[PDB]
Amino acid sequence: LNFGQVVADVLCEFLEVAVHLILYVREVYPVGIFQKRKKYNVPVQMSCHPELNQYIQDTLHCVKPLLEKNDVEKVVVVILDKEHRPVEKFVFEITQPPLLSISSDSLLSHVEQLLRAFILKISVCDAVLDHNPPGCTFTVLVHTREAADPRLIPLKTMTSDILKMQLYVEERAHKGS
Amino acid sequence: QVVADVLCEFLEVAVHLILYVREVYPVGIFQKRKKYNVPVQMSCHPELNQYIQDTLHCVKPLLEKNDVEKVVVVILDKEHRPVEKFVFEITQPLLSHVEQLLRAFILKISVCDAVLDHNPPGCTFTVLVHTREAATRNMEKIQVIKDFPWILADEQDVHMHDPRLIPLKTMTSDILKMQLYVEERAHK
Amino acid sequence: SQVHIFWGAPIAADPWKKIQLLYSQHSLYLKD
Amino acid sequence: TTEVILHYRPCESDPTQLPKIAEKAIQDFPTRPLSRFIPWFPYDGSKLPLRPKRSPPVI
Repeated sequence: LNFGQVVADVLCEFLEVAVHLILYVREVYPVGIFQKRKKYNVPVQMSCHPELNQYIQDTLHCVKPLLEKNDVEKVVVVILDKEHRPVEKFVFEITQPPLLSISSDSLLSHVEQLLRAFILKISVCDAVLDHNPPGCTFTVLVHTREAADPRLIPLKTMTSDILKMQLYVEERAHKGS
Repeated sequence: QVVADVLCEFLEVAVHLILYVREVYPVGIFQKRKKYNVPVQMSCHPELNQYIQDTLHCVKPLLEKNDVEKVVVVILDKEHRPVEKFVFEITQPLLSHVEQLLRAFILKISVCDAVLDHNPPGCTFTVLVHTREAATRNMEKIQVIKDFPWILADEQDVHMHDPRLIPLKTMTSDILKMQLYVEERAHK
Repeated sequence: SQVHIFWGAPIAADPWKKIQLLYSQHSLYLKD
Repeated sequence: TTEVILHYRPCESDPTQLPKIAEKAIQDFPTRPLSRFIPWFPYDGSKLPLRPKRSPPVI
């Protein structure tokens, strides 16, 4: 494959973990379906309901080409309540630099630590989150990018810069009954 | 002792679950169990299991009387130094209600392994009970069962270097207020 | 700039059917 | 005005009604201020926690 696809591919792996984690934490779905699996040598809670896993996989299967083309502004994970009102949203914003100077080897190595740093943002963000109304569910939004002297070949950089997406959680003032 | 009865059952689960997650003890001893409607690994070892039940039993009288300010499960290495602290700040101001509120805490205990740095081999644990009043009342009150005595902890026992904060969860119920956070030593 | 809403989550060939609509003033309506 | 592309499954009984319902998910909603974590009782240094004399078996 090429760099673009290996970056895009990794992104989603993080996202697959994040959605499962956000479901576990928020108690959207009963916890029994969850078994602990190791992704990139990180203990990630993952699900064992094939109906729920398939929904997530297909979703990401449709996001991955949109990332391979830098057409993703952000991907949201709206938790909705009984009347399909958003209760809270976990916004993951993707900052994709045009240059994309960094090579993969730097990216491949910082993958586990990056996944660990991701879990922190999600895990430390919901500590202060109140409890969601009972009997909930979720959706996933994706917003395509709005707008766009080397010919090519920008100098090599080995930084971990802009290879992570930062999520800002939004909590409804009145979640509900 | 309306509330305090619930907290000990809850604290016992966390102490057991905490060990499993940080790998304080080898996994052979722990047995999957459904506590608080979550799958958690409790221990099936006698020498340790009584130590646990005996510690918390000594805390209830302070919880019945709300002499308790926080309860800290500390993980200690071979050199008996502090590495990670599981602080449980507790403020006390329908029966199956709270039993659902606390469930959040188990979930966040069980996902801390990804975010905490791996601890050193052969670790041992302990509990710190911070009383609300520094008074003697609690130090004589806390030693209900004999043959299991409490003391004061010195700086050597409690002081940790390069501590980092990993918040886990905060709840603000009408009947129980509680906070859970972990202080981690930067270099282990 | 478009937003793709994915639907169908577990209750409280081709994988996805699609409906194309437009967003105007806090309401959703179908294409021309 | 921005283009939406609702994706739904063949299982759904009502494809036609998805737009008025999903109209709810896209809507922004009044956000609660960002609460930040702060320990109620900070590390004290003058108050000593009570530690049991006994120690774990550590088998």
